[PDB]
This record gives sequence, C-alpha cells and structure tokens, in this order.
Amino acid sequence: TARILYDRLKDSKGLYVFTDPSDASLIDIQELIAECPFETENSTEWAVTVLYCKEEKLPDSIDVPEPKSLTARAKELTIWQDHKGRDICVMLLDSPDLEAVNRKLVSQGLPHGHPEYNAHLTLAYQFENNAAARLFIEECNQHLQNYPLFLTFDGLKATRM
Ligand SMILES: C[As](C)(=O)[O-]
Repeated sequence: TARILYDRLKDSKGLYVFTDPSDASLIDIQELIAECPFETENSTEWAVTVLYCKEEKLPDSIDVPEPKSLTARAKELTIWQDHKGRDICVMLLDSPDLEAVNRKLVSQGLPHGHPEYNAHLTLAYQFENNAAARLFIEECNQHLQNYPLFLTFDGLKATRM
C-alpha cells in the first residue's frame, strides 16, 4: 500500500520512484542466486527503479498511479557496464505493470532518465566476469526458463533526486 506522495514532493528538483520486492519475492531471489560465486547487493538494497526523473520543475499536480498489485517476471540475468565501464550483473524484468506505471508518470510530464524504460533489478554493481560467474549466469538463465519466476512488489515509493 506504499504509494507516491506527490504533493509532498511536487516542489522537489527531480523525482525518484522505486518499488521493493515482497517478502516472498525477496526469498525467491535469494534462493535463485544461492549458488552465486560473486558478492551481490544485499536483500535490503534490492530495488526496482520505476522512474528516474531529473526534471527540476515537476508538474504541480498529476494523476498518481496507485496500482493495486505490481508483478514482474524474472526474465534473465545479464551483464551491463557502468560509467567507468565496470561490469554490472542485473536481473532483467518483463513487467507490463511497471512499464504502465512508468508510462503513466512520463506521459504526465515526468521524463525518465533513459530513452526507454528497462525494468531491472541490479544484483551486483562491481563484478568480475570469470568462468564461475559466467557459468552461474548461464545456469540461472536456464533455471529462469525452466522454472518461471514471478516477483511481486509491495508499493510505489517516491523520493527526491
Ligand atoms: C531497497 As529497500 C527500500 O527494501 O531497503
């Protein structure tokens, strides 16, 4: 039932909206990555960005989404690179729910910080892609295909920045 408290934030410079995995989904993610050979963000850090908005003049009002359930399918793990070209392990999410929330925010004058919204959950921000890590990612993606994993998120949480 966590929700975007827009009017408390309407006068901020920028808007960050994220959602947190449910208790059950936290346990599901932990069991998914049980055999991971590299260190990962801990369970308190796992969050899914829904809006990264650097607009300094936010709209005065909006139609706030307030979805009733937030679901996503854990599609796969893949490797991204950060500013300094360091490897990042992220969990790609297939989520019509989160796409819809992001679209609802962007269409009302809240621009997202990337040309397309890519729902994902970052699992490791600094990551040595070695044979063990690659085997882990491969087996996890095969597991994600053989056993569909759906995640649920509890609310929408908004902060400045
Ligand atoms: C990523 As959190 C808001 O569950 O500490």
